[PDB]
Amino acid sequence: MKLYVFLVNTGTTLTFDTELTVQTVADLKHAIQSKYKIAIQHQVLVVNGGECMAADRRVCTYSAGTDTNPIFLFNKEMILCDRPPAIPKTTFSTENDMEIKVEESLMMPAVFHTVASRTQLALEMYEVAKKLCSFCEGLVHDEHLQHQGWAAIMANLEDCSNSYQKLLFKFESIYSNYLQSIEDIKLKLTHLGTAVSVMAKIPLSLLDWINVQDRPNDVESLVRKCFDSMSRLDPRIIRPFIAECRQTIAKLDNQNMKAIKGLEDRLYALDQMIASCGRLVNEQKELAQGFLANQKRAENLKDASVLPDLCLSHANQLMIMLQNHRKLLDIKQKCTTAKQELANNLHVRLKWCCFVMLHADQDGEKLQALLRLVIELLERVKIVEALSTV
Amino acid sequence: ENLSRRLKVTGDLFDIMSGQTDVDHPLCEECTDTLLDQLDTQLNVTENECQNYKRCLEILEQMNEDDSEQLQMELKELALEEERLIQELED
Amino acid sequence: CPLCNTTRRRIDKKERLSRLKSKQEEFQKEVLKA
Amino acid sequence: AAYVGWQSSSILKPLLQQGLSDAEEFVIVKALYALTCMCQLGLLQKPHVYEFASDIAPFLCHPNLWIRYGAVGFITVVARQISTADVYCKLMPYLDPYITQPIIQIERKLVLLSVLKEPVSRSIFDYALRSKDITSLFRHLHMRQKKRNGS
Repeated sequence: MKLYVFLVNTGTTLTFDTELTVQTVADLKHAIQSKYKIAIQHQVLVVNGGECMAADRRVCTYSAGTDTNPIFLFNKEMILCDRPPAIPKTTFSTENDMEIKVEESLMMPAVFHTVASRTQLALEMYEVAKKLCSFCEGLVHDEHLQHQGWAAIMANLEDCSNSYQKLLFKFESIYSNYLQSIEDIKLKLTHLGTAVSVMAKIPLSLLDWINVQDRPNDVESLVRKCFDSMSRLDPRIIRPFIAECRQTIAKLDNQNMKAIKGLEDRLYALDQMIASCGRLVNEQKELAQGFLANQKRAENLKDASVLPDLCLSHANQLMIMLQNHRKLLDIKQKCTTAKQELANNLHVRLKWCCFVMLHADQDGEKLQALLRLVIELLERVKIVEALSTV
Repeated sequence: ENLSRRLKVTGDLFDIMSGQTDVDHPLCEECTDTLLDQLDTQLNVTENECQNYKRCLEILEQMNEDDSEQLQMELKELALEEERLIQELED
Repeated sequence: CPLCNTTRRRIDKKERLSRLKSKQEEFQKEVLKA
Repeated sequence: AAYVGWQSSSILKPLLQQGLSDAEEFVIVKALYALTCMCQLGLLQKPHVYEFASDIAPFLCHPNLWIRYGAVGFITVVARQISTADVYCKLMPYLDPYITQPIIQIERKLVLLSVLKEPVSRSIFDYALRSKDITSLFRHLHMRQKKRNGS
């Protein structure tokens, strides 16, 4: 079992050998860096419908990494920069030779005594056409794999959103009832002024523990704590921050991005086109086999098959089939470009969610602060009520 | 001490508020208070989004919408003007 | 109480927030059109 | 900001003010550049977002060709970043301070500036700037503006 991985950031075919299957967790990252053109610092990969891979757990822990259930990869800088997913397709030397040969064959005239070379070229063309149809089938698979990486991205969005919503809505709703609890806190602040007066009036075994607790919670620090707690506790500070958190959520909430077009609806047409290309390759192979049978027929034709124009007919059929195949090669290259096309089309919603993520990352620093604040509120209520009783 | 009780209540209530609990515990005297308060904060967040959304809805002034017809008169006239300017520059 | 875990000192709102959210979704669609 | 500012983005916002304290007006064009750059990066925008929108609103006719162009560019970059109707409400009011007409592709900076009014003579305020006590003269100018809109 060799690792199967598609850079969900590209949703593109960049697999791994089993050689990295059992290596360290950072081994997959370094493989994407070296084998794939995907560095480490600005990169990411997580489990679709699961957690982002930790530094210890193996892939199968979240069972994935297969040719049909691989892991999803994301280049951090990819969205970090505008970077409409680059499709700087590797040297088309294969495609360039295919184009040159197809042009020659179309310009290739009828063959008289050149039937052997024509059949050799036709067989080479059929084999190359089959190889290209297979490459394009793998491309359509990598398109479905970009779709799977998009599913993984939606899952990761949902997950991170659930964590953020947990923390945020927790602090928020807690303050929601804390409103009346805020009146209780106001009564407690009256009692706090009273306790300040008492402490002024009370200069200085359980008492030992209380005083020890007093050492790291000095009087001025506690007074400043209450004051700032109220001030930033300005209810608007939440309700406006409430609108803020809702906005971060929404920024995450780009419904149309996921429901792009029913990506399966177009992936079905893509698969049908791949099937048509495979059928064309099979027809080309059938025509090459017919060409071999026709070479046999021409050899045996010295006596019983003396009808004329056989070599010319063979050359013409070869040229016609070559033109037909080159035609599909056009759609093949069009899909090669549509790779980067849909790549940028996705990178759009990608950046949408990612910017929502960074803004909600500031929001989550604020939400950790809000936790700390609500904690301060309640825990101080209890412990500082005790300490202020004096 | 109570923080966990409240926090757990908070987390549990939101979890239930998320729709992950049974309708029985709601009758809990503590449950109902959070039930209203939880729904209170929920509507509060709904507003936290909706108020901002509505703010620009009017702020999306139709002035440019009026500017849309301006191109119709602007477009052909500026085309003629640019053609004349090109001819003048050429001469 | 089991949801209370404290001494015995003694729904539709979600639907209202949801109607508000539906209006907010209409507003977001309006924002996209704008 | 590429990989260090998700939450410290505001920690850069203080760096934002510090750069606002920068000396070079060419450093100011670089500032508008890095402005658009963060608008891409983000993670502390909303508050600083509207802050920059308002601040530029007067700086709109800024007479620094480098500064003016880089401002229109950071403006288009922000229009991408925040985009949405948020652009209209937050900036287009701030944008009204310069746009002679609402004729521009805000996704573009050249047309955007074309909408904006011609930048004022920076030289005139600079000779005005060249002065020393303009601070009180600044209050006098505020009073004159109130004369324009006031009593």
